[PDB]
Amino acid sequence: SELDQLRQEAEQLKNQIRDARKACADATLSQITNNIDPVGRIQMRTRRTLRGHLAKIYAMHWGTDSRLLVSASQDGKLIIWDSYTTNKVHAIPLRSSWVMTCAYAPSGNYVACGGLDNICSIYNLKTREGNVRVSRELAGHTGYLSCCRFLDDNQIVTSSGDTTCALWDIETGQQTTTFTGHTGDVMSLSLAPDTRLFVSGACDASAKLWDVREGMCRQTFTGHESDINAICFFPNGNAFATGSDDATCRLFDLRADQELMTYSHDNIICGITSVSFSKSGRLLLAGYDDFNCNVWDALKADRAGVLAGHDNRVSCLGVTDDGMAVATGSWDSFLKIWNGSS
Amino acid sequence: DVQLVESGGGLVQPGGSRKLSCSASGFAFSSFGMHWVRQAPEKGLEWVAYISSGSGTIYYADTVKGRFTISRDDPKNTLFLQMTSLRSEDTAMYYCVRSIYYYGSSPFDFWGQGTTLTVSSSDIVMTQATSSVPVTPGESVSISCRSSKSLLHSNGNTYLYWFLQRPGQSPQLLIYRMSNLASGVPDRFSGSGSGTAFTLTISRLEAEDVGVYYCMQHLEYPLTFGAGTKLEL
Amino acid sequence: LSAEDKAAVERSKMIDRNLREDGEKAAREVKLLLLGAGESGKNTIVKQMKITGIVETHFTFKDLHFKMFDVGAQRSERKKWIHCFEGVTAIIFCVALSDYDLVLAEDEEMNRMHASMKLFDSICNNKWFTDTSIILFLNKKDLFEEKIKKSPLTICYPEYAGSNTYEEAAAYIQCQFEDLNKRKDTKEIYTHFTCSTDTKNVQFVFDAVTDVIIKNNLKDCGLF
Amino acid sequence: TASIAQARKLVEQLKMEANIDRIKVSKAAADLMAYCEAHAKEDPLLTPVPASENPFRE
Amino acid sequence: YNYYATLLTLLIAVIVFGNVLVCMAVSREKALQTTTNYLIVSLAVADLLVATLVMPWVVYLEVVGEWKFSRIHCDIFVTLDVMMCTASILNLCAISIDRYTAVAMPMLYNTRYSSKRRVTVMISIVWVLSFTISCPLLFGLNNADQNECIIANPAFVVYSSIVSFYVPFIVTLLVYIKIYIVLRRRRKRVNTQQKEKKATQMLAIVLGVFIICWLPFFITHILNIHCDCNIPPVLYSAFTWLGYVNSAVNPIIYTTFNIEFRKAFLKIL
Ligand SMILES: CC(C)C[C@H]1C(=O)N2CCC[C@H]2[C@]2(O)O[C@](NC(=O)[C@@H]3C=C4c5cccc6[nH]c(Br)c(c56)C[C@H]4N(C)C3)(C(C)C)C(=O)N12
Repeated sequence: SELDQLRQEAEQLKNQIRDARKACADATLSQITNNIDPVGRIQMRTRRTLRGHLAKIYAMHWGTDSRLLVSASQDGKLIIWDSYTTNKVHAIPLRSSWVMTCAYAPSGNYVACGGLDNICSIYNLKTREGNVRVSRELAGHTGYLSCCRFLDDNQIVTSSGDTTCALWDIETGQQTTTFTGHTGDVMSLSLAPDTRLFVSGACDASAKLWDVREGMCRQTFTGHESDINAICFFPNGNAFATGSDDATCRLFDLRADQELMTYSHDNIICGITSVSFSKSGRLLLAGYDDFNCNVWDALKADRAGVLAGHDNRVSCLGVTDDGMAVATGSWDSFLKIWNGSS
Repeated sequence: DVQLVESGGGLVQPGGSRKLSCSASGFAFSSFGMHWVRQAPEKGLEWVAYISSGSGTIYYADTVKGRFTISRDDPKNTLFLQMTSLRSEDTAMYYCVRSIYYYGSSPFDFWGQGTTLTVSSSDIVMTQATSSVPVTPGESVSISCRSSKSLLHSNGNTYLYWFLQRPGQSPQLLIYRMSNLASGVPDRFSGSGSGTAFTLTISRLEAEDVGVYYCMQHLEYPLTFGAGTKLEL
Repeated sequence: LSAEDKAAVERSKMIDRNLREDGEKAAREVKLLLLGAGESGKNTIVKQMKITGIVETHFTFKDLHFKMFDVGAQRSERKKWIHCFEGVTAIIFCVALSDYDLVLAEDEEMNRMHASMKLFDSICNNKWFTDTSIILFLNKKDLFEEKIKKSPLTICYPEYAGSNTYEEAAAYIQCQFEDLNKRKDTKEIYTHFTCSTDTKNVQFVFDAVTDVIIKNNLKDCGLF
Repeated sequence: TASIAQARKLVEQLKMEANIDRIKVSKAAADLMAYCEAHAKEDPLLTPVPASENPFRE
Repeated sequence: YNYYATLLTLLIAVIVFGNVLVCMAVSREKALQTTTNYLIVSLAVADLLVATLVMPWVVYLEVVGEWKFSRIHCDIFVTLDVMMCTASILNLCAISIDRYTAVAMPMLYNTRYSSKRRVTVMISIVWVLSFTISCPLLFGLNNADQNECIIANPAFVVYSSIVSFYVPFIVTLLVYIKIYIVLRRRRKRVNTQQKEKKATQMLAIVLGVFIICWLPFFITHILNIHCDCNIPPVLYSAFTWLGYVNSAVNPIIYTTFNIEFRKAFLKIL
C-alpha cells in the first residue's frame, strides 16, 4: 500500500531526472575539443625516488608550499617528506598499521590519518616539543576510514566504510554533520577549492556531492558499473573525475549534472586506484593498478603519457598546488616524483 | 612547558676542570640539536659547540677547539660540557640552547637560564652599525646588521637569526631565517633586507621589547653573533 | 650545502636508522589473519591464546612474536580492505561445528555452516591469497559431539552417507572445507579441532606457521 | 517500518535534486575549456618549465 | 689438434650464454632479488670470470701445447684460474649453508634485514678466501720453467686443494644430506608430495653434477702422490675441462628448475 507506492514514485523521479540530462545534452565534450590542438606526448621523468618505506604505501597528500608531502604506509609509519632535498622531515610511529589514508593540513600544522582502526588520528606537527603527538583521536565511525581531508585547522571531512561521510570538529572532537546518503562503502573524498562542496564516490557506483553548510546530498551522479575508488576536482570546482574498477574514468560536471567524457582504453581492464588533476586541468593523472600511471588528456581522452617506473601497483598520486611535480606512490615502497622535462 | 636549567661553576681557578651539566625536561631531547653559547659580561655572544641529534656530527669553535668537549646522554636527557684548561677569557655565562633542523623548523627557539662560570687572576664577521640607541615606546625602530659574506644560499633562504635578550633574562628567538616569526612573538616584529645588509623593523615598541638585539649567521660554522644593539626606554 | 641542510640530512639519517630498525622488528613478528562469524567460537580462541575495527592481540609462545588481527567487527565489503592483508603468513579461520543445524540470523534461508563455507570460498580462492596458507579451527568440538546424537548431520547435507558418529562426520566436515580449496599446489589447509586446553591450540599455530615459513623459504631458495 | 522510513527519505532526496537548474553541456564545456586555455602557460606539467625555474633538477 | 679445439670453442659460448641471462634477470625482477638468488649471482659472476678471464687462455694453450707468453703472464693466469674456480666451489658451499639455514633455523632466513647481512658476509668470505688461496701463486711460488708453464710444486697443491675443494665438499655433501634428512622426515610425517618429490630430485641433481664434474681432477692429484706412479698427461687435461663444464651446467641446475625463473627465460626468448 505504501512500500510499493513509494517504490514506483522513486523510479519515476529517477526516470524524470535522466530525461532532463538527455535534453540538455545537445553536444558532448568530444565535439567542443576537436578544434583545439592536441596535448602531445607528456614525457615526465622520475626526478626523485623517495625511499625509506619498508611496506605498502596507501595514501599521500601534498602541502600548500608544494615542497613537503605526507605518506601513509603499512608498516605503521607516517612519514613527512621533503620532495626537493629528499630527506625525512618527520616519521610518526602510528598506533595502527593499517592506515588507509592521510592528508596534510592547508596551513601545515596538523596531519590526519585513519585506517581499519576506524579512528582518524590528527597529529600536531608544529608543536612546542620535539615529538609529534596526538591532538585528538576522532572516534564514532563504524567502518574503515578511506579519506580524511582537511577544510582548515578546525574542520576535517572524513569518508568511512559505514556508508557515511562526517564533518568533524577538531576542537570538540565530535561530528558536527554526518552525510548519510550512500548504500555502499565510501572510498574517496575531494574538497572543492572554495571548500563549500565535496563529492565522494562509494561502492554503490555513485558519486554524491554534499554541501558542508546545510549538510544534505545536493546532487547524485551515476553511470559507473563498479566501485568508485578515487575522485578529485577540476581546479574550478565545477567538475570532478572518478576512478572505477572497470578501467573507466568519467568526467562528471556539476552544472551540467551529468558525465562529459569517458577515459577508457581497450588494453586496460584493471582498477583505478587514484585520480588527480594538474593546475590547469588539461592533464588528468589516473593511477591504474596494472603497475603504471596513464597521463590522460582531460579534454580529448587521449593517453598523452605513461608513468611506468613503478614495479608494483600505484595507489595514491597527487599533484602540487602550483602544479610543478606529480608524486606517485606504489606498493613497492617507493614514492617516485615525476616532472616534465623541457 | 619546556625548561632548560644548567648548573655547575662559579668558582674555578685558571687551568682547572669544570664540568657543566644541562638538565633537560619537558621535551623530546633526542630530536633536538644542542648548542652551548657563551656571553661575557657586557659583551656579545659567542658560539661554543653543537652536537646533532644522535651524536653524529659535533662542531666546535676555533677558540674552544681541543680544550672543551661536549657530550649528551639521551636517556637521562642531560647535556654535559666538560671544560678543561680554562683561561682568563673563559669567564662568561653559558646558555644551554636546543635547536631543531628540518624545513620550516625554528632552531635556537628555546634557551637555557644560564650559569655563570668566572675565573680568577677566516669566518663570517657579523658587524652592526650602532651599539646603543635611545628610543621611546610606540615608534618604529630599525636595527641593522651587515654581514661580511652574503648569507643567501643556493637553496634560497638567508640564514640570519634575530635574538632578543632582556636585562637579567635569557635570550629568545623572535625572527628565524630573516622573515619567519617564532612561536610566541607578536607580529610587530618584521625582518627584511637583501643579500648582505640585513635589517630588523619593529612596528611598535612596548615594555617587553626593551633589550639587546643580536644577529647570528648560520650559513656555516663557527656561528657568529654581532655586537648587539642595546635599547634603552 | 648549508649547515641547516646538513643537519636536516643528519636528522633523516637518524630517522632512517630508527625506521630500518622498526622494520626489522616488524619482519620478525608473524602476522596472521583471523576470520570468523563472531559467534562461532572466534572469541573463545582469542581469550585462550592471550592468557570496533581491528583488534590486535600480541602473544609469544616459543621465541616468536605472533600478531593477530581480528577483523570480524567490520561489516563493510571485504573486497576494499582485504588487499591490505596480502603479505601475511597464515589465516586462522574459526568455524564452529555446532553451526550445521542452526540457521543464520539475518535471512534464515541459508544455514550458518553454509554461510561460513561461503566466507571460506571467498578468502581461499581470493587473488590476494593465492600463496597464503589457511589454518582452520573447528571450535565447538565438545558441543558438536552432544548435538550430533540428538540431531543428525543429514539436515545440513542432501548428499551424505549417514554415519551419525563423531569420528566420521567431523572428518567429512574437514573434507568439505578442504574440497573448497581450488589451488592445492601453492597453499595448504591446516585443520584443527579446538579444545579447552590453552597450550594445544597455540602449539598447532606455532607448528603450522613454522611449516608455512619453511615452504616460503624453500620456494625462495629454489628446492621446490 | 524501516523500509517505509528509508523509502520516504529516498523519494524526498530525488525531488530536491530534480529542482536544481542545470545548464547546457555546450556552455559548460566551453567554460571548462576556457579555464584550461587561461591557465595553460601557468601549468608546469602541460608546458615543461626550464631547468633553472624547475625546483626539481637531476 | 684443430678439431679438438673446435668443440672446446663451443663450450665458451655455452658458459657465457647461461650466466649472462641469469645475472640480468635478477636485477630486472624484484621477485628474483631474494636472499638465496644473490649467492647464485655470485656463482654466475664467478663462472663468467672463468669463461672470460680464464677460458680463452686455457683453450689457446691446448692448441699450441707450449706456453709462448711471458713468465709473468702465466703467474697471473695460474692465480686467476685457481681463485675463480675456488670462488665457484665456495659459492656452492655458501648456497649450501644458506639453504640449510632456511630449513634448520627458519626465523633467521625469513627476516629480510638479517638475511641481507648474511649475503654480504657470505660473498665477502667466499671471494676473499679464494684470493687468499691464490695469493702465494701470484708472488712466484709456481716453479715452472720458461718454456712450458704448469704448476710444478707438489707441496703447495696438496694444502691448497684441501681448503679449496676438499673441506667445502665435506661440508657441502654433509649439509645437503642434513637438508635431505629433514625433508625425508617431513615427508614421512605428512604421509602418516609433489613439492617433496621435486626437492628430493633437486638435492640429488645438485650433489650429482658437482661430483661428476669437479671431483675427478682433484682425486687424481692425491692418487698420483700416494702411489708414486706415473699417469698420462691427457687425464689431467680431460678432467680439467670436465670441471669447467659445470660452469655451463651451473645456471641450468640452480636457476632453470625453479618455477619463478622460468618466466624470465620466456621473456628473453
Ligand atoms: C695441479 C697440477 C697437478 C695440474 C697441472 C698439470 O699437471 N698439468 C699437466 C697438463 C695440464 C696441466 C694442468 O692441469 O693445467 C694447469 N692448471 C690447472 O690444472 C688448474 C689448477 C687447479 C688447481 C690447482 C691447485 C689447487 C686448486 N684448487 C682449485 Br678450486 C683448483 C686448483 C682449480 C684447478 N683448475 C680447475 C685447473 C696449468 C694450465 C696452469 C696446471 O697447473 N696443471
